[PDB]
Amino acid sequence: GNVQTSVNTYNITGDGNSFTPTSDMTSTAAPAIDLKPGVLN
Amino acid sequence: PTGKLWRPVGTSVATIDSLAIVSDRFGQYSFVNEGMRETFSKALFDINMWQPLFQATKTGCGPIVLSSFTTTTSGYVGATAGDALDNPVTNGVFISTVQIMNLQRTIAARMRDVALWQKHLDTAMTMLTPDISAGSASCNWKSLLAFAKDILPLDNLCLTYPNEFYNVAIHRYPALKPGNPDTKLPDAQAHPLGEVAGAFNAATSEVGSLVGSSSTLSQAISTMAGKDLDLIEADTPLPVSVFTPSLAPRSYRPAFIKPEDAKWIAEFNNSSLIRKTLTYSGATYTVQLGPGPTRVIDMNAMIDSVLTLDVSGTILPYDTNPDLSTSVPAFVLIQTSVPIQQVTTAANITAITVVSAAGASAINLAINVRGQPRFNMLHLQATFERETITGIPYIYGLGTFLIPSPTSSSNFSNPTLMDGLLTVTPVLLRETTYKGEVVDAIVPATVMANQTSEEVASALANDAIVLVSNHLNKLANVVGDAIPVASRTDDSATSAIVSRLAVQHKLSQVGQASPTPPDYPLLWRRAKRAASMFVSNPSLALQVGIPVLTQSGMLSALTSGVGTALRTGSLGKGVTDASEKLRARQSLTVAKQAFFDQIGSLWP
Amino acid sequence: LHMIPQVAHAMVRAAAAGRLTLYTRTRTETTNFDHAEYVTCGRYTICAFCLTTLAPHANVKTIQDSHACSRQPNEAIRSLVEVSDK
Ligand SMILES: *C(=O)CCCCCCCCCCCCC
Repeated sequence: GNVQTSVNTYNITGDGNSFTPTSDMTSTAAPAIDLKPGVLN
Repeated sequence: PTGKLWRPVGTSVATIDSLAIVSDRFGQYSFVNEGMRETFSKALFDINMWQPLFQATKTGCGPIVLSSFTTTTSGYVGATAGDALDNPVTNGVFISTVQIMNLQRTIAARMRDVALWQKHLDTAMTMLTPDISAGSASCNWKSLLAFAKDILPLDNLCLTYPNEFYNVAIHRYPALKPGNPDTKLPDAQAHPLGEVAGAFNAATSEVGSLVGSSSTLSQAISTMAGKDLDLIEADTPLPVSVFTPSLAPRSYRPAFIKPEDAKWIAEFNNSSLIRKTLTYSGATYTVQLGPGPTRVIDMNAMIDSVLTLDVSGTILPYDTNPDLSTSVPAFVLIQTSVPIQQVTTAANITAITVVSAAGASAINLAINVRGQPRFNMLHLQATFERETITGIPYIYGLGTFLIPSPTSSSNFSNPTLMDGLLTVTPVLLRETTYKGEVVDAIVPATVMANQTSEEVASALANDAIVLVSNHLNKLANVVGDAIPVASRTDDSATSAIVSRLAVQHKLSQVGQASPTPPDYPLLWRRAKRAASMFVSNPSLALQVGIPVLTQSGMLSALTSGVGTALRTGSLGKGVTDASEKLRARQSLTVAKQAFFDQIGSLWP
Repeated sequence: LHMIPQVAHAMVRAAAAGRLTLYTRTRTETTNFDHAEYVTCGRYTICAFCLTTLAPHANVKTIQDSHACSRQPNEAIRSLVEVSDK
């Protein structure tokens, strides 16, 4: 967790972070991208 | 527009022939229609996300803009000169072949790169369930971190780049809200790159989950149109192909199946014994057809399959009648002159072929398992073929014993090894079997309530019955799945049936005192268990004597209901019992909050 | 490992209580080994030329095969049958 500083806009051990799940926003990237023949073109 | 772009090779005037795919040193420019940019953008978007980890580890090469693989050509874009003429596009955005190659191998190369890191980020992320589905629940960050500082095994990648993975993470888990730099406090809202998608997956308390209930429907709709559940009780010849019978090899236990319970299996019900002989491999053996009726697999009405009669664990009393020992058990065909069930004595049996004997007598195949010597699991096995039995009116497959010397001891034995678990496997799907005949088409409606209790369980692997069972079974999972045929909600399924019972019980009341006005509260409830009994055991609808379900209306009715029922579910079908379902989710988040509370104390 | 030695254990046990029907190319049984190709138990069937398993059903009348030579001997199992046929 050693301080970095600019590489990325947020420090991990940074001031006032906060792990806190909300039933409201179910974390998700993009897995189901459609590529099948008919659907991709 | 769509397809490759074309341009007037003959210049100026572009007719349906003065065109030509504008190919060149880069390959052929294919048009990138609006939606197809959504994909390549959605793919690149998911890679750019990992920007902070690409720089950290000096891989990558800057953010991948989809505008680096395309171009701004203009011409007519279609699939063929003729139709491309009706799509004059100006300064459209096309991607040349050689480019369609990089945007491909780039998204592929980068995809590996991230696929790896993305795996480390995960073993650490999910390693503290950042996802609840009712209300909230925090877990003081210090602890959390100082905790994973432990658990995470020394070869992750979340220990070598904490806030190089954290920055990637913040965009995938709206659970981790980074503390704002100029107020040093969270944000209430969480802004992960998947802003919308993640909003529309949360288990919304009004109705289960839109992403769920939506698919469970489109999924069922697929099947309904696919297999051909529609037309499930159609009354007219249908090619077996229409039933896509696959992976279909059912096994039995004959020498038990009554002849009338399944046409493909006749029996030698004759007074005395019918000892015959046959020179097999020099040695002369005697097929018995002993004391009892000895049910044998008939050959006609037997779709050229792969019969594999297994004889194992089954008793082998060579201990008593010594006559039994010494005889090599073997599946043998038996061509009889007079039709079986009319074949009295030996002179009646034309010939007997040992289609597959077992090397080594009955005293090496044995194995003592507490007195009663059993059969060492072995599989005898013919490969019956429709035409190898051409002309031959009577012929039967019999997995008997082939005694090397009949005696008084084997006078009440009857060596039929058919008590074993035989497994026929139709090796030629195109041809089915029904009521004892081989056909190429079924008549669905005919097979409904036409089999008996066991004229079903005794069906022959890939025969109408087994096909008109594999079919109902799909339709049975579409209702079971999508429709709510398992609650007091008088659903579309049990509703289609109720309307039949009414229209039915209503005309049966027409003519005569009509002393009984139709019920309805009783009809709704009777049809509810009818539709329910179906989802339950799809098969039943084939057995003669099943209430409601077996009248010609139903099924033909049911399906076409369930049909339109799926094509309207809405999206919030999940509203069903979305109350207890909700209350159960809060139940979990309360217990998971309890977990975070320890992570929060133990590792302060 | 073409042979599958569970098959060869059925060869010898059919040799001792000789069964070993020797069949020719025209699907008739003989006892001379010179005109014979197919070898039964009658569990398993092996053409003596190519020496591969063909069918587990014997009754070699229903077997398709295409090989032609003048060798696969051991005659020893063939010799062991006629001694054990007594
Ligand atoms: C310094 O690296 C100390 C360890 C603190 C973080 C290491 C990885 C565990 C926490 C992951 C944060 C990013 C997403 C899980």
